[PDB]
Amino acid sequence: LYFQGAMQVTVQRKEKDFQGMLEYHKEDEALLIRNLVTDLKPQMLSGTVPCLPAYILYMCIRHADYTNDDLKVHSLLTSTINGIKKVLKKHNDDFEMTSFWLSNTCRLLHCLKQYSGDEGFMTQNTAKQNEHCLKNFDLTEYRQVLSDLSIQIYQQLIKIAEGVLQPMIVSAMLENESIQGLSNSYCLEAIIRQMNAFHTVMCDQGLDPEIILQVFKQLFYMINAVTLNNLLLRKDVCSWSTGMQLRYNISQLEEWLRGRNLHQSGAVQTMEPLIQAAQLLQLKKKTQEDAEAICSLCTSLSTQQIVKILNLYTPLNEFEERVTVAFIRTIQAQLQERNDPQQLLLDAKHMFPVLFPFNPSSLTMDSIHIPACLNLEFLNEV
Amino acid sequence: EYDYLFKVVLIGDSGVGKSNLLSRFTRNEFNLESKSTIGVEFATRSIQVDGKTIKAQIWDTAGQERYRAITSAYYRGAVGALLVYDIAKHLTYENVERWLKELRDHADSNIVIMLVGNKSDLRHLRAVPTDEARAFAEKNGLSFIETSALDSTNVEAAFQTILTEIYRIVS
Ligand SMILES: Nc1nc2c(ncn2[C@@H]2O[C@H](COP(=O)(O)OP(=O)(O)O)[C@@H](O)[C@H]2O)c(=O)[nH]1
Ligand code: BEF
Ligand SMILES: [Mg+2]
Repeated sequence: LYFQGAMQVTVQRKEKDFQGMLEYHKEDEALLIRNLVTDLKPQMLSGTVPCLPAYILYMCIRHADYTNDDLKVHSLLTSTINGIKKVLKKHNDDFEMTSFWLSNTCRLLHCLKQYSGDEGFMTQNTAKQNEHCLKNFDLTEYRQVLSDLSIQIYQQLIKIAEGVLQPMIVSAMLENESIQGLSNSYCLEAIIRQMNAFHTVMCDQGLDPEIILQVFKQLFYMINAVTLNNLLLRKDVCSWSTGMQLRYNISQLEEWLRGRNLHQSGAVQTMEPLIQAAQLLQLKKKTQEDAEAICSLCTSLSTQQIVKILNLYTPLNEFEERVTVAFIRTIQAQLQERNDPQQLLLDAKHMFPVLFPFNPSSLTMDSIHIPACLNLEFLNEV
Repeated sequence: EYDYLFKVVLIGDSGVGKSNLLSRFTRNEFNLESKSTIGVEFATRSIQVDGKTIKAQIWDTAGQERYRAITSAYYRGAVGALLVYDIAKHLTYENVERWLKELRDHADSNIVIMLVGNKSDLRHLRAVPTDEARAFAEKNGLSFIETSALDSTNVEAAFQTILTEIYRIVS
């Protein structure tokens, strides 16, 4: 006695509300990577929550985890990471695109943590959020790959921003008298406008604020080194007048920081060498007392740097005098206990190691819906 | 942007509270552990006067001789000055004469000058009676106010008053 399956009996699916998952057919995967990564321009996403691409990706992963489909998990992620890399090799000079994928890569990482299933990443979840966690798969290894990617992307973001700022620094900081009583060019306003633009991009795209703070710490470090290094080569800018101008310039940068709530980034602190050089230029340089004041004050300048500036120092009125050899020797004797670097110039390309925060959010996957403009109609809600 | 830019110098002995008058005025901050000013330092703030935008460019200077700029010639172009002493230290007030003489040796003759007795919160420690400092101001053609960067009393008023008086002279 037999039974083929016959009202031909069929397995029907349970009808439930939006779980906040996103299923797709393996055959349609390149269209997905193509419309969600490769061909997605940051500006299409104006008017939605930041990092919707990362949430959407976690929602797809979630479903894949739920159907127990580890081929889908591996495929999707491996393919997404390659898509992003490919977009960044193509747009290797585009600050906006680079920051876009930094932001989204980081949020996708947060999602994989926040919904890992590890209770240590979940302390801040709501019950509803806790039920959007991965059930079957532990994706630790992919989290590691994503962390490596974000570092590579962050480095490309700094490279791009430094490339734009470089040709501006010396001219703006040293070759533009903008205040009274002291006697391709850029002004300081143009550096500040360029930094506004970077900042606005990073904000509009929901980059972690800890990352933003680090970006500007890093760029201020660059201004410090590039300006200081040029000054360590030139007599024509080592005068009290430049000292004051430079200090003023630095204070405008500092006020800019405060205005953007960036003052706790560490950026100010990275300028201490240039600030001390500016002060050194202004100070008296003749007596024993003068030399002691200089040695006490210039704790962030090496001996070689202090000596270079004193050697370069050039009065602008004949009514003032060049620093004497005896004065320099007095400085040299006083700075003996020091252990300074061998190289006169600062390394302007020095990179501070980035610390990426973990910032879980209160977005609920089951309230998230794809905007039609992404042309992902072939995705289906579960 | 702005319609007028007014360079204003802050001068007077070390410790009297110049840098804190400045931080209070420009961002409503006061710090008990203020570092001594080296050379000349700067902050700006814009205000409205007669419905016009006045950018105050404030030159904050060292009061300690070992921290001062080689030369006072930077006073040039200044339209205003605050000459600050500490009401709780008569010596800082005695030194106002010397600060004032130097200022007038290097500054333009239309400069507006305000004598400022700072730290008025230290009433229990007062060494300079108000009437004395006011008669000095009067006799020397200085305007006069007592301020406290600590509790903020008259700080806004000191700067608003000098900037407004400058606006009347130059507009
Ligand atoms: N009690 C009191 N202390 C003040 C006031 N203004 C400044 N100080 C303090 O006086 C000290 C020197 O202040 P600072 O602004 O650095 O003096 P500066 O050398 O004139 O610039 C610091 O410990 C202050 O916080 C004030 O109005 N009242
Ligand atoms: F800044 Be003060 F005059 F020490
Ligand atoms: Mg000061």
